[PDB]
Amino acid sequence: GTLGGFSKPQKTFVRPGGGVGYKGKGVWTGVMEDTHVQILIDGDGTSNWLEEIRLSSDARLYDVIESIRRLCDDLGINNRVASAYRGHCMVRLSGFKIKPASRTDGCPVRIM
Ligand SMILES: C[n+]1cn([C@@H]2O[C@H](COP(=O)(O)OP(=O)(O)OP(=O)(O)O)[C@@H](O)[C@H]2O)c2nc(N)[nH]c(=O)c21
Ligand code: NA
Repeated sequence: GTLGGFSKPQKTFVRPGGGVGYKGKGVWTGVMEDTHVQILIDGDGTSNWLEEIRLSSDARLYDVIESIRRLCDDLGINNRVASAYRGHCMVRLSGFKIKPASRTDGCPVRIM
C-alpha cells in the first residue's frame, strides 16, 4: 500500500566500527491509505524520532497512523520524543497513539 521515499534524506554517517546510521533533519513523503503524507524526522546519532506529521486530509486518519507506525518500524524511527512543534492540529501522536492537541508529548498531526 504505502508508496513514498525521502524527499529530504537524513545525513548518512559512519560510526566507529563501520556501522551506517542516519541522523539530522529529514522528510519522508508519499501516499498511505489514499492520503498524502509528509513525516518530518530528526535524530542525534543515537535515535531518530518524529517531529511532525502532515496529512492532506483526516478522512483515513487511524489507518494512516497504522501505516506510519509500520514505516517507522522499517526506518527505525520512534514517537517517544516531545516535539517542540505546536499549532494547526486537533491531535498529537505519542507512542503512535492519538492524544488531544492540548498535550505536550509526541508530535502534531497537522492536516494541511
Ligand atoms: C536514506 N535512508 C535510508 N534508510 C534506511 O534504509 C532503508 C532503505 O531506504 P531507501 O529506500 O531510501 O534506500 P537507500 O537507503 O539505499 O537509498 P539509495 O542508496 O540512494 O537508493 C530504509 O527502509 C531505512 O531502513 C533510512 N533510515 C532513516 N531513519 N533515515 C534516512 O534518511 C534513511
Ligand atoms: Na537519543
